[PDB]
Amino acid sequence: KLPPGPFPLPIIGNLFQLELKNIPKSFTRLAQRFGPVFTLYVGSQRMVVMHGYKAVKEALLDYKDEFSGRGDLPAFHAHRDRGIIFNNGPTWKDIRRFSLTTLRNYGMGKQGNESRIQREAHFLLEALRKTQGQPFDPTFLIGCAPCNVIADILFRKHFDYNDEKFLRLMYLFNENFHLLSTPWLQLYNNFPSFLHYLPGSHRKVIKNVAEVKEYVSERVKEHHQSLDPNCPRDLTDCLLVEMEKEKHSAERLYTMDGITVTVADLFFAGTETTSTTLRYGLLILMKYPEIEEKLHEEIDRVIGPSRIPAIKDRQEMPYMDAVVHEIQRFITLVPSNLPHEATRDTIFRGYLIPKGTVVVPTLDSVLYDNQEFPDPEKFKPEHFLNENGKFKYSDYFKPFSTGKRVCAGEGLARMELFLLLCAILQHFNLKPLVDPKDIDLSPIHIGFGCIPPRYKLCVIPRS
Ligand code: HEM
Ligand SMILES: O=C(O)CCCCCCCn1ccnc1
Repeated sequence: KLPPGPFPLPIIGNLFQLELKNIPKSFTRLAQRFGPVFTLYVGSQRMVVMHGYKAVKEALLDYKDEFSGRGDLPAFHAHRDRGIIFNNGPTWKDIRRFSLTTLRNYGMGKQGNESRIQREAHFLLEALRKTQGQPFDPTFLIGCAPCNVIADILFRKHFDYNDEKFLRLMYLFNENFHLLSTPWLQLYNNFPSFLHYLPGSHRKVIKNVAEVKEYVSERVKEHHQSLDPNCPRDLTDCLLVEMEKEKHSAERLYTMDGITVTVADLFFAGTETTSTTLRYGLLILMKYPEIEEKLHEEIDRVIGPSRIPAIKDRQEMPYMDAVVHEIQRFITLVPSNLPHEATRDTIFRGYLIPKGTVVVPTLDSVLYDNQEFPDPEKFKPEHFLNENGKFKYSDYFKPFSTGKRVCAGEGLARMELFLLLCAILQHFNLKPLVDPKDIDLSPIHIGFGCIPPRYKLCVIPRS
């Protein structure tokens, strides 16, 4: 017996019960009608949506084994069943297992990411300085930092904030996230064979995915050409090393394609997600001026004017620590989560979930619990502060999801936001170009991710 659901039309299924512009909003209205677990047929496909903390958690942590599958995202067939993000493949477990070790290896003990992030701050602040308190779009300035840090681990490379290619990768990272959040792409996601060869912006999305693979494609070969196993420069090498080690083995768990993808997945997950979060925060901060002033006091007090931020200071900085969370909690960046598939026929609660069913654990439903985070719509740092002004942890804070497939880099991301935000304000004040009262923090698009509005701003030195 399948989970409860709406009746489905022939061919199109349950598409009338969905607003492509706000799929998440749609799930939520459905949750009311049918509760926490419900069945939906979108196009041909069958999916189950879990809404709410209790339900979403069970699936994620209780059927970690049962639900480790990954739904199909067509714009991304070019990466499918390869790399780590997109495989419902047998190669996923190990590639994921290994990439993590390597990702972790670089971050904790090579002095770590902190060293890496800290050095980037120097560049970031410089570029910001170069603006000289005049209005600019932060999209391609701010984002440089997340991308470079990522670049080092992956390719031990370091772009200048001005080379064309760098910006292009970025421009492409932005364009895809943007497109992936719009109505046409949502339909394409579920009616691909149908729509694929018609003109659409689905085509631009696909081209970029390719340009990005190709750029990453070459850098891998470049790595091979110069590859010294004895000393491995970066994540990409370690990947090579592993491949050669197992070459005369007949059945392969690494291919060049496989590495290029895996590297790509990390390249933009690693880049775009953080840049978007950073950009949203600056806008949020500009709306509530008083929250910024409060922050500013702690940094100066705790860290001083010059000393660069470092994580030892998080314990000592309760308002930042909270602000950093609430931004993640408030913006609900990947709301419908990233899709899961049921590995084997499974029973959830009382229901049967078939193999190949698409299981959705929806974060935005978790992060807006109106019981956990009262006035969930509102940005309040005191969501994460207790009455004594100290930080308060929440089991409900899952921007990165949880379980078997939890975002691969929950650490880099978190560390980046704090140190990076924490720097920005050490040294600058943010000035909006319009009255603060007039900002709209609502996302412009909602699909894969929730996309913030375009804005320009001025940053005013503090020296
Ligand atoms: C900006 C902060 C980020 C947020 C809020 C975020 C969010 C997420 C979410 C919700 C998932 C889905 C997990 C699931 O299906 O249950 C995911 C997966 C993933 N993330 Fe992130 N992400 C962020 C940044 C990053 C960064 C910096 C990296 C750098 C390596 C990264 C790499 C990955 C990868 C490879 C996956 C695939 C999960 C898998 O199936 O193994 N992400 N992320
Ligand atoms: O088309 C491209 O190549 C760029 C797409 C950018 C995707 C946003 C990352 C969401 N995410 C998922 C896991 N971590 C972040």
